[PDB]
Order: sequence, then structure tokens, then C-alpha cells
Amino acid sequence: FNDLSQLHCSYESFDVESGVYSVSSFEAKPSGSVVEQAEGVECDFSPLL
Amino acid sequence: SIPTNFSFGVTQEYIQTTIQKVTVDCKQYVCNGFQKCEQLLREYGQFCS
Ligand SMILES: *[C@@H]1O[C@H](CO)[C@@H](O)[C@H](O)[C@H]1NC(C)=O
Repeated sequence: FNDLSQLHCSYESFDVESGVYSVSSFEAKPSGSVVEQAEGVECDFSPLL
Repeated sequence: SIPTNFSFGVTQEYIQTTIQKVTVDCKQYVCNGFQKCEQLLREYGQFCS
């Protein structure tokens, strides 16, 4: 549910000790994707035209 | 045997009184935020605790 939930389940009790604790971190979401390393060739239609 | 000349000798020493405090997140370090990993971590559980 929250950081205190993780802290409570870390100590396996409803009561814990007062202090400073390290809870699991979080990550900024990726803004998108980029795909640029190799591009293909184009089909030829000049003999058609 | 009595001295006649003297010097003020310096002497340096160091005491490692305090190693560097560290903390570590369990699931972020081991698991890298991919949901099947967290599903496969809950059985081990209290190792992080
Ligand atoms: C005592 O030692 C100092 C430094 O080594 C030197 O300059 C001085 O001449 C000495 N004196 C005597 C009496 O040996």
C-alpha cells in the first residue's frame, strides 16, 4: 500500500522501532522510444514510369 | 649515557574509526523492475527483510 506497509512487513509486526529507514526506490517513466541505427533502401519504379 | 643534542621528532598516524555507511535496496538491485522478477521474488520474501 505504501512505504509504512513495506516497513511493517519488513519487521513482521504491527509495531516497529522509530528511526530512519530505507524503503524501495521508484523510477521515472520512459518518455518514449528511439529507433535509429540502420535504414533500408527504396523500391525502384523508374522503369515503370 | 647522556644525550647532548636533540630534535623534536614528528610522527603521523591514522585510525580508521568510521567505515562508510551504506544502505541498499533489495528489489531494485536484484530485480531491476520487471514484473515477472517481482513475481519470482515473493517466494523468497524475507531475504530482503
Ligand atoms: C644538533 O643537530 C642539529 C640538526 O641535526 C645541528 O644543526 C646542530 O649542529 C647539532 N648540534 C650539535 C652540538 O651536535
